[PDB]
Amino acid sequence: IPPDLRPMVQLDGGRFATSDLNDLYRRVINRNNRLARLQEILAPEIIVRNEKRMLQEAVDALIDNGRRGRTVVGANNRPLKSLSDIIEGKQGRFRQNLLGKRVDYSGRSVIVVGPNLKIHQCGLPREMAIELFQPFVIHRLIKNHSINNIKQAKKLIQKNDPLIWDVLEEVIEGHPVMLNRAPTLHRLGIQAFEPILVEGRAIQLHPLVCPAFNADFDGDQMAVHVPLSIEAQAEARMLMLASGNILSPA
Amino acid sequence: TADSGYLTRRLVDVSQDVIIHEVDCGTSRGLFVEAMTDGDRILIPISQR
Amino acid sequence: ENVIIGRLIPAGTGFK
Amino acid sequence: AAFHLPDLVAIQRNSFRWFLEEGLIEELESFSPITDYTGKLELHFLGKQYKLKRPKYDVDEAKRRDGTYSVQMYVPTRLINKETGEIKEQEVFIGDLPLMTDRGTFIINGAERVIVNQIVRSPGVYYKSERDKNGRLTHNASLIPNRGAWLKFETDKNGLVWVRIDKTRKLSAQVLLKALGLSDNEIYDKLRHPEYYQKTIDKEGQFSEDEALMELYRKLRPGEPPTVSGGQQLLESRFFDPKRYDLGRVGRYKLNKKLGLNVADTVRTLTSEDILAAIDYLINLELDLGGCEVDDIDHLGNRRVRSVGELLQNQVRVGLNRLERIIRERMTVSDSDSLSPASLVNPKPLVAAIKEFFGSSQLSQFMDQTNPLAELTHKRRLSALGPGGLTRERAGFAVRDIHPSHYGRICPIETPEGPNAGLIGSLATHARVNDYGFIETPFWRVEEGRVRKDLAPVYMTADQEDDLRVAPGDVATDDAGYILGTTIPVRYRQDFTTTTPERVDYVALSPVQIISVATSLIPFLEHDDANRALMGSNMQRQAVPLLRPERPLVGTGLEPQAARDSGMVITSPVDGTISYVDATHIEVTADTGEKYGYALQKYQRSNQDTCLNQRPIVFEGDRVQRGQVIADGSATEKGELALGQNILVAYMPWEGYNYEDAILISERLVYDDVYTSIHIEKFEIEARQTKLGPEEITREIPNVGEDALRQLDENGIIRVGAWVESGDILVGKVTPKGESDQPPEEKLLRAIFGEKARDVRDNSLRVPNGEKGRVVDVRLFTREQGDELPPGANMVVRVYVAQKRKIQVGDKMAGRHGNKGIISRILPCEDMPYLPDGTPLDIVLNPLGVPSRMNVGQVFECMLGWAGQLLDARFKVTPFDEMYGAEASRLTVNAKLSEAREQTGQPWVFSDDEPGKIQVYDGRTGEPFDRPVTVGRAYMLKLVHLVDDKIHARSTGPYSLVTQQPLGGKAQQGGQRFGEMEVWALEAYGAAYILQELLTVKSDDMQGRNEALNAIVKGKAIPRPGTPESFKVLMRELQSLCLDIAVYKASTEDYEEDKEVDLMADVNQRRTPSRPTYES
Amino acid sequence: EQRFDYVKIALASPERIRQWGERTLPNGQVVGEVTKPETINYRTLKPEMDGLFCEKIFGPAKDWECHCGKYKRVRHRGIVCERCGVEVTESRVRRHRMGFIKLAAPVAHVWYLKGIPSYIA
RNA sequence: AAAGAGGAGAGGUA
DNA sequence: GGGCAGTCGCCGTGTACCTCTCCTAGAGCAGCATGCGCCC
DNA sequence: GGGCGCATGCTGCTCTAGGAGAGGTACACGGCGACTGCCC
Ligand SMILES: Nc1ccn([C@@H]2O[C@H](COP(=O)(O)OP(=O)(O)OP(=O)(O)O)[C@@H](O)[C@H]2O)c(=O)n1
Ligand SMILES: [Mg+2]
Ligand SMILES: [Zn+2]
Repeated sequence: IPPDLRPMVQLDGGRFATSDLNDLYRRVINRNNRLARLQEILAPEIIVRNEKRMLQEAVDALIDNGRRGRTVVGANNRPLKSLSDIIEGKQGRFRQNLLGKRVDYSGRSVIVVGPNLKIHQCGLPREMAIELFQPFVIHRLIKNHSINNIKQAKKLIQKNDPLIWDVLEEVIEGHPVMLNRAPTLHRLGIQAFEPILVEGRAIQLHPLVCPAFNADFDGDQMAVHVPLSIEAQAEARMLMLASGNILSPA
Repeated sequence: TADSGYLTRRLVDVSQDVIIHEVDCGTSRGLFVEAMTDGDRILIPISQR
Repeated sequence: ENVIIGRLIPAGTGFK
Repeated sequence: AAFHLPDLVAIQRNSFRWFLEEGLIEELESFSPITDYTGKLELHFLGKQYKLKRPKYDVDEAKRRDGTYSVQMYVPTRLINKETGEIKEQEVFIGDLPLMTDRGTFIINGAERVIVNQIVRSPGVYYKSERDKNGRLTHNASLIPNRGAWLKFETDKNGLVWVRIDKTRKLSAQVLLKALGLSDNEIYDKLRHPEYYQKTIDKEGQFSEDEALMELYRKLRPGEPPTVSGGQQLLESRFFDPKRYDLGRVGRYKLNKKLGLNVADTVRTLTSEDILAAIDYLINLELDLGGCEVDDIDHLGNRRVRSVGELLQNQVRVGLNRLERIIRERMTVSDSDSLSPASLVNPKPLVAAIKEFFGSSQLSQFMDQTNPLAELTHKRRLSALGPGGLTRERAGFAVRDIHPSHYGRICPIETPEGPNAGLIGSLATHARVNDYGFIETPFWRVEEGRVRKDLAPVYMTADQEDDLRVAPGDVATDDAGYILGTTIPVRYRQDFTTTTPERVDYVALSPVQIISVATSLIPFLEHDDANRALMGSNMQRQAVPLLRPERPLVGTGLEPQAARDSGMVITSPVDGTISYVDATHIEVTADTGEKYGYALQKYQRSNQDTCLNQRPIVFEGDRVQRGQVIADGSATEKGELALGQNILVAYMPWEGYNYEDAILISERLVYDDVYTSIHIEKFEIEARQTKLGPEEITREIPNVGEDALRQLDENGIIRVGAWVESGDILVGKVTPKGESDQPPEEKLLRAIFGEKARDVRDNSLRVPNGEKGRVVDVRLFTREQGDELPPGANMVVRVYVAQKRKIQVGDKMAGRHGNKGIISRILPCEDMPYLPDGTPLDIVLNPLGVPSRMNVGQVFECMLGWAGQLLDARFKVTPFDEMYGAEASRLTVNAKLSEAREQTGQPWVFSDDEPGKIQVYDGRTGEPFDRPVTVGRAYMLKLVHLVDDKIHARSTGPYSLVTQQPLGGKAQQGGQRFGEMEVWALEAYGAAYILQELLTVKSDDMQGRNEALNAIVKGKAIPRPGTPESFKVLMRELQSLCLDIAVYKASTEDYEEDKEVDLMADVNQRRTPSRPTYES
Repeated sequence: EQRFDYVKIALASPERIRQWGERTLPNGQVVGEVTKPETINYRTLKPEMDGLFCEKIFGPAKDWECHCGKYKRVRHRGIVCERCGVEVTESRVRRHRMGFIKLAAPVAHVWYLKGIPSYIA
């Protein structure tokens, strides 16, 4: 396999990290070299068969550990990870890295109850919003209120000039956002809202959408996602907006 | 709670490719629908079904 | 299968 | 007289005391004679002497510098020869042993650690019966030792006795009986039904000693050539060698009790009489004697408790076994003289074993130190997992249930609410453990119907009380004498029955003998649900110590002992006066004339970044008594536990701010410093020595402004007393590094010319984002100062930062009855409802949640607290108070309220039509509400779940090495996972572009990320995606398994065959950096 | 339109396995066979010459810099240094290139020998 | 220009 | 020949999030700084 | 007494290996397919 898929890693100060594929490859190479050297000098044919058997066992352990006989054990009495253990189960490649992923432009926070809201509205804290909408704010700072280049805009954002809040108040106007709760049992567990900036560190939720999410205000948390392209924004507005979900699909 | 999750995963896997692709098939076959009763008491009326 | 390879799913707005 | 509840931390102290007194001495005497292979030169250990050395650091110093609190062990030795004389003797250092703090914990690497107790099976013999799918009742017997191999006996459907040794196939019992050296005459003398064994003898044949040994070798070791001496060796090494088999005192005692033998207590190996008696018992049980019973393995009389000393003995054993082999090998290999005993000992394995046990074990745990209650609770836990216990995956379902033998010994309420529910328990309040490992509980004896409450209560075990009629603790007596009534509920043979008040034998001491410490602090608990009691007990251990704590108006009577038995309250030991008081020192002078001095802790740090503080209570010249409290801790009032505060509460809905368990509070709770807490954090830095050159702690930081170095001093360390925000520099460290990333012409020209300058890098220590506070302590450790620094390091710096926190929107509050909520609004005091007195309220709670959760004890508590505040009385009530009447709690509350109304002279405080309700006005308009509402005083707490440690956001950060997907975790700028259920939801909605953009551009399309970012910045369209990296990784992994998998392109026309496509190739001539960047 | 239409899986012959991890150089020699259980040097953190992390088989470990530190810069578009055999390009190639090992004796694949159906049997 | 690599235990919250 | 019936081994067992610790292996061989004996 | 030479404990470089149990054993529970016994 290519060497960048089995990295060595240079932590430990003076030592090195442990990878399991390298050990199996090294054992295979060692057995092969020993068998070749023994075969070269015409050894008695009762010692060669031993080396052949150990080579077969080493290759078997490299392919699938524990399928036939004993399992190879590392430092502690813990079996090593073979090639077949990478694609097999719930923690394998298929069910962990291909059918689900981690994403950029996402947030998470506690929820409180906001009355006096509209059914299509939500309340977003400013600390989260200034981070989730950075490129749009940079673009609007460059285009209007001509600054210069990207570095000056980043310095302005980091220094927390009062102008960035005036820019952000109109960057987010008309841009939908997606809200999700952890156990998603049906398609009503993700919904699109229109955000307004609030002061605090908690998200405000309309009381009329709680039963669909199955959420109460005693410790729950929610996740926030931001669409990027125009097609995604149109789909979010016309298919998932929270004011158009009146009846139950079931 | 693991049993229900296993059941719903199996259900999702068995029928993940059923998508509306056709407008009409021209079929005269069908199914018979009536109310759901227990003796002389109606548990589910025929108007709801 | 289009999810694994990263294509438009054949349902919804990606129907055609 | 009376009864005094004993110490609650006796288990750990007793275990460690027993270890020190007997365990080490007994363990060192089991291997003392060490011989070489052939001749003389025996080595001896005089284990009875075993001197100890005083520790070099105290507890505080050990915790300051991240050390260990331990002593050193020295044991005298002696080497004799007996062939040429010349005995030699000196002292050998065998290692260092961690010491136990007087609170009952350990200090390992500057951290507090606890050792939990284990519940295991008891050694002995157990019998069982089972039925087949066609009937055919069958019997089995199993013998289990303390350490070694098990023994098994079975009966067949025909009437034959089989033996199963360890994990081997079935064996006739005749070969095992004959191999032991027993004739048929002595076999027939020990069996009460000899005609039953005749079938086995006939159908399996007869054996001699040598034939039996050969058969034993044949079946135990297949393939090897049989030999008489070999089989004898297997038998002796299996069941009789006192180095691989051990019964134990408990095992021998249980065997003698069950089989009715009288073997001496010093024999801890299997004998022939034991096997014969076991077979006899099996045969008698089969033939339905009527005096033989099967055993229950869930019974608490068949289970044992293991504590710290017993667990340490085994590690000592393993280490000594590992050291003995080295000693023998060195003794034989060398062929010189002057072989000193001190030169023959290598104390590496023993030290390694002790360190591994105390640092990386399952039963050694990071202690919970949020408040004194949590620390006390952690020390009294019982666990069924660990080495020699069970496993989470392999645990059945009978182990998670409640057994009738648990009553009075294990609490049936306190238990975890996760995957390991029912596997971890808590010791009951009155329970204690005897010297064999079984749990006892006390009772009072009755004579003819009178409870003898002055006759030294009797402690009994689970199996001792199975044949007696035992009454609960709520039975009411006339004058603490005769039992009233005519039908008393009792427990007989693990069954609830009823009997006349003359056949009763014993009575429990207290009605609250069945629950634990945490559950015993909830008043009016008999009017609540059990699940809410569990939740309240769980949530009482998550409270934060406050600036000025307050003890509850309505208590239960157990707070002073709980506060005292945890080790922060200082009490006067004599009857004298007070001579000197100061914020850090107290002196007591007795009547005789001697003096006692105490020093107090001041703003220290706990395991969970909480605060530990002590303050005086007394004044100068005051007259004190014995046992009086003179100082108290952070979470205690004058001798009592105090976790929350007493506040005014009304039960009514507001304008939607109480919708679903949300809480509305007033602004007085903020500017009066109620629910304000102190937190302390620690930051560390080190100066290593790289191969390129040592790093330096200095002030000259390249490429930084002067405003970033105002608070540093000389060396470059922050000053004590400074205020720091995010991005401030605490310790300035510079690394001399020769990176090679520039053209070499300028570097070589400068090196040749000279003009040495800064070729260093800056990686100094800065405070993280979202933190601020005061610097209160700076500690510096270096060489040339008698300091034990880590190898490869030259300097260590530690900084402590303190912060004060107030309540705010998004914080969690709770009570003792299972009611929890989140604060959603803070109101000015002129907008809250107010009383006829004119006093505004403090908190408003929704009544809708009281009947749904079925916890109505809070109403009792509030209505009693109202009267308590109006009277200055501070009542205390014991649970299960209806044994004195029918409506005891209601009548008590009503009487107290009426008395308060009469005493204060205000007629509006109590009403006769609505006993618990008062009229309330609106602070916005001045109009009264339609109906009176419920008003009282509630005891509330603030939990450790604060919104300041929960808000997180990300735009772009680090990625993983293999899959090239965003990292996960708050502590490293991680992204949120989009699982497959969310993919199902997005597919069901029909939004395909959102899903496609989520899957490729935002996660792992290494080229599309930068294109999207720069298109957004420039205001253009986002180009179409490509192929994610994970698919290519999967293809390479599949090809590594010798599978030919590839992607193909269909042939449009002609006969031409389909062409393979190269996925791992570049299509566009544009750059692909590791992370998105802003170009130009 | 689309780059590919379908995926196919089949058994692998030794010729295909050799073809996966073999590349030639403008010298006349062929590289791709691993013959040493060595990864990196302990003194200087650089890979060995014929082990599991070799730069001749898998690619350079630094962008536009060969192993012997004698060719650098980007103006070269795929030339090979004639002192160590390392091609001068980006390190991303370490995510695709494969190797192979030649065995002294034949061995049996365990997937085709131990299975619910046994295909060899 | 740089910057975190994985793994294993123990304990919690929806 | 023709099985029934019994036994053995492999597969599977909900979702998101937070904090603390310990570990990348272990033994042989040679370099080195220290302690102690020796001759003037 | 003092400088120098040798023995020796301490510790870091190295390499190599890597096998085979020692015993950490006895330790969940249901469904389905592939061998083997002892008889009709
Ligand atoms: N093992 C668990 C435990 C909890 N949950 C989630 O957390 C919720 C628990 O809500 P909680 O507030 O603990 O209890 P409720 O049933 O809502 O009752 P109440 O709030 O009245 O106490 C479940 O419904 C579910 O959404 C879950 O998914 N899996
Ligand atoms: Mg809830
Ligand atoms: Zn080169």
